[PDB]
Amino acid sequence: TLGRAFYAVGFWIRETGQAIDRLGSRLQGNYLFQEQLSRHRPLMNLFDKYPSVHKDAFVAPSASLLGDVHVGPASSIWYGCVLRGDVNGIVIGSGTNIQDNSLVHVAKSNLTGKVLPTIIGDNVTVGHSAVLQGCTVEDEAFIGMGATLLDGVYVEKHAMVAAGALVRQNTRIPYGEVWGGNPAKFLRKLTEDEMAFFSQSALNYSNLAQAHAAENAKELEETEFVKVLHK
Amino acid sequence: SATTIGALLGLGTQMYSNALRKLPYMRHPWEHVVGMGLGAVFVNQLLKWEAQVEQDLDKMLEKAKAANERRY
Amino acid sequence: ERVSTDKHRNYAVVAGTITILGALGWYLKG
Amino acid sequence: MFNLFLAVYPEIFIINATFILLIHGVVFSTSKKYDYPPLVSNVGWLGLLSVLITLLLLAAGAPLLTIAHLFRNNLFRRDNFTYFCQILLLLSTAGTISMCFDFFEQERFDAFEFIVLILLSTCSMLFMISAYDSIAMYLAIELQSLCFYVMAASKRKSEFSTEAGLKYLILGAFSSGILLFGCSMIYGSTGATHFDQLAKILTGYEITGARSSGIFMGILFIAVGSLFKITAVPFHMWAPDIYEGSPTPVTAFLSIAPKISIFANISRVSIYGSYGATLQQIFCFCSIASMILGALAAMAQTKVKRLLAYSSIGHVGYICTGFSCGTIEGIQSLLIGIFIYALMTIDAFAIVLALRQTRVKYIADLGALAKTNPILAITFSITMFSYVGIPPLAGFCSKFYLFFAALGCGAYFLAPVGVVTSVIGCFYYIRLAKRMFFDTPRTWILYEPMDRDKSLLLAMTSSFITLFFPYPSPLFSVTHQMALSLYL
Amino acid sequence: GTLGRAIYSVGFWIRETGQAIDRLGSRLQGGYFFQEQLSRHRTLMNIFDKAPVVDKDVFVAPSASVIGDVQVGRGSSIWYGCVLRGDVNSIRVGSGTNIQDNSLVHVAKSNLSGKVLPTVIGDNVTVGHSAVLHGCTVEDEAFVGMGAVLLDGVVVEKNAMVAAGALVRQNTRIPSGEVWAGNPAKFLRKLSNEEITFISQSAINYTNLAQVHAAENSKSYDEIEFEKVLRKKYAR
Ligand SMILES: [Zn+2]
Repeated sequence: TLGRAFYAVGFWIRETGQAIDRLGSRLQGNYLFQEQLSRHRPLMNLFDKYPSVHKDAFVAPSASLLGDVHVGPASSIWYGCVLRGDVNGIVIGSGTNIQDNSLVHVAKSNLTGKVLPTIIGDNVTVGHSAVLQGCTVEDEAFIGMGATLLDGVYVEKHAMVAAGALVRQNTRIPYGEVWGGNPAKFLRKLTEDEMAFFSQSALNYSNLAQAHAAENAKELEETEFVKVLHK
Repeated sequence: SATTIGALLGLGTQMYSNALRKLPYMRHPWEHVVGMGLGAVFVNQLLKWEAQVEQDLDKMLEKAKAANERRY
Repeated sequence: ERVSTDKHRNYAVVAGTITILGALGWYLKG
Repeated sequence: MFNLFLAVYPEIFIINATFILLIHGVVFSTSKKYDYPPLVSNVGWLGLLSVLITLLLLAAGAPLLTIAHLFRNNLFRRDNFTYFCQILLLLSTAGTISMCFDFFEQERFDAFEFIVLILLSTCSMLFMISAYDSIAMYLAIELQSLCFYVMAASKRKSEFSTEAGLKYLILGAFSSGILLFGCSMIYGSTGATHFDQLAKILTGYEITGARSSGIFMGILFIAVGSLFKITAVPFHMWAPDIYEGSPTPVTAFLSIAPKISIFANISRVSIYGSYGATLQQIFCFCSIASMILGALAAMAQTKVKRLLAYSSIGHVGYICTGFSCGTIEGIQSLLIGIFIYALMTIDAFAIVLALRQTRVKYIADLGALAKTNPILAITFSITMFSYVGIPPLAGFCSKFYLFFAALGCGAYFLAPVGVVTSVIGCFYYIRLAKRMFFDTPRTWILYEPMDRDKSLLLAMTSSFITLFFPYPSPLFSVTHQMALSLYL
Repeated sequence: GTLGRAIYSVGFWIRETGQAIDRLGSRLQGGYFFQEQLSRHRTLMNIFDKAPVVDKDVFVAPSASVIGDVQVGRGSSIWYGCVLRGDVNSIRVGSGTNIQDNSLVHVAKSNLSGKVLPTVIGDNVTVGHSAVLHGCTVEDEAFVGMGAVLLDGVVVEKNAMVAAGALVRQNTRIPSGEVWAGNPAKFLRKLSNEEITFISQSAINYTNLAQVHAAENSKSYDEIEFEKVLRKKYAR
């Protein structure tokens, strides 16, 4: 824990730094160091559990991924996600969509080592308003919006879970299955064109994410800043 | 060793005063050094003053010896 | 735009730095 | 100034600071230029600064504070005893002001006059300690008691304020009336009122004579009077009532500051103008009465203030038991007990003041302080167990040396009653503390928590209480110096 | 004065010392701490060319991303954490509506195989917290709220409501005046007339509340500090 000791003394030192800086500002007669503004670092660590997003993987600036969360290329984290990796890590592969209004959560500390990880293996769509708490979703997966995947669930290999539906603990959805309702019960089978459509939607959102990020890197529009400082 | 006991005392008292009000232990990590300094100087001066007052008390007792010597 | 424009605070700051310098000198004369 | 007034520099400075603060407060409290600022906080911080300056002057100047030997002996004499007593008093006043800063703003009552009296009564008590004449003593006591009369009835829109203040006023004025008649009779039968003259006229030769029946009435009345001002457990009327009614800073200052002063004055008189058994017997009774009353009343109370009142009565009792005999070891342990009690009570009032608003008047509101604020609960348990008794703390060590001295001084009777009231107190308190993880009916999660200065003062004293026994040499030494130079 | 100039220089010096101490602390740390950045978040943005067209009298909480071609009319509000993402197809919301905080609107299938799907929200529509709207046409004065979700070419109509868990799916023509619920959606009541007046009054007073929140949330630093000091001194 020598690392944690270094971290703690780093906090002490930097805190003294902030305090002496503020003394300097009060001396200089400038109280600008009170302009309350939300920190909201889109990527955040706890001690050494920093996230790791691959380059060329769009993460919306309004997202919130903190804790041990790792995500690979061609991925998209669309506005309004909560990717938590505090206790057990989150791993997310290539070519994946975690749409706006979604959290990939990890159960708050249960007594034993019952805190399962969460794996989201590439070519997976996870639509809007999706809560995935401790699950194993695999390649060619569709999680259609309004979705709840409680701890202990395994969906795999071109499998779809419809909409507005929750899957209880310890449930498995293998190839060619759709489940729905409260609780999630099996409805029917899939179609090969629907599976190719899964893949095409994955690719289309990869391109959408490229566009959105290239637009989000557009130099911050100083004009509005000087406007808001004017009045 | 006196100054070390004083410094540890000051640091402990400062952590205490930071723990009573529920804010974390090392809230102002630049007060703790002032606490250590004050504790050190306090304990050192306390030892000095105890030595001095023992000397004065022994002188007073020696003078009280004469007040009872004439008594016999 | 290279000065502090609050008279009372500046008097107080003069007093504070005078205080610290005086304490340092006093200690130096321990 | 003129090299004589070098003997009263602390009093001159504290009076001048009181005046300048009074004028400042009144003008800038009624000046329309600013909004209409109520200057309680600013006047208070300037008052704390002035008190610390007084402490500095007095402490660093004592060996020349004794400079006006006879010209001042007309009224007062300053020795090592008065030196250390005055230091402890100024420390206590600084402590209580710092503790009571946050109460002013919270309770929201605006009268800077509250902090121009604390200083004025402080100067009064500084006169009372170094007081070497019956009438100078009485005048200092009256100045102090008038300051407290003003201080009691602060908030008028409240209910208990006026009744508590009126009770305290009538009680104090009656006590002082009795004391006056006592000094009057001593004057009439003796023909002197300066402690040297009283000593020289009625030492050793207390043998009964024709008109010797007068002196005794005077000293008896003086005993009753000074007793009323030590809460005098046969005469303890309304003491818990006024403790409950008056606000917390006022009752704290009333508990800590006047008691040490009047104890020093009682010691200065009982060394000089006593009888073979008069004063010792009029105190030997009140001591056992006090211990018994503290026990059998604090055992059953349902208001966290009256419990403090009866525990204060009990500890004043233990101190008075220490008073019983008149040997050097005894008075040494006496002064040690006084000091430990001062610390413990500023501590307890710090706590009960940091637990004030949401708990206007309750004792059941120990709503899981073990759970909602554990360090504070541990501190309260430490302070209380010290107040009563337990393996090494400050209060236990003080009581133990008290009973050591009592046994070794020739009184085999105060110990049984003292130890049994101690053990009933210990059973009760250690039942209360272990009642803090059974269950919790009420819960009062508090906006209160101890801004900075109450916390610092608490932390300091609480670290002192437990850590006293690892090195209690200097206290014994300075107490020995003091008691030895009280008369010899 | 010259004293002011001197202490200004001294303050600048010690401020530089503070910055140096802070860098030293981060370097004693390192690798782990993601030091803070500016906001870098857009309350309004375009995609290819479609800029958003937002009424002047609207409320838009600065934690609501409107992207694409969103046409938002008068007397409406886009509350906190909202996401109006119409980057692919058109979004037009009526005048006098309200998207109560933390909701989402998206569209998918722009001009594929001839059939297209726009998305329109009528006037005085009050969509609530966590409402997901995925390519729908909600006619004016319709109530949807508290976690509902509409999946596809659904069309709600003329005072209908879906309440608290309604997962409505795959081109449902909601009847003109009903209530629906269920997962999936079925109707269970008849939507009394005083309740119709309830939804109207809801739209109205919620526009009022939105105007209050706008007047508050659109302040500058000096004005905010003034408001705060005034509030403290008054509560004193
Ligand atoms: Zn979508």
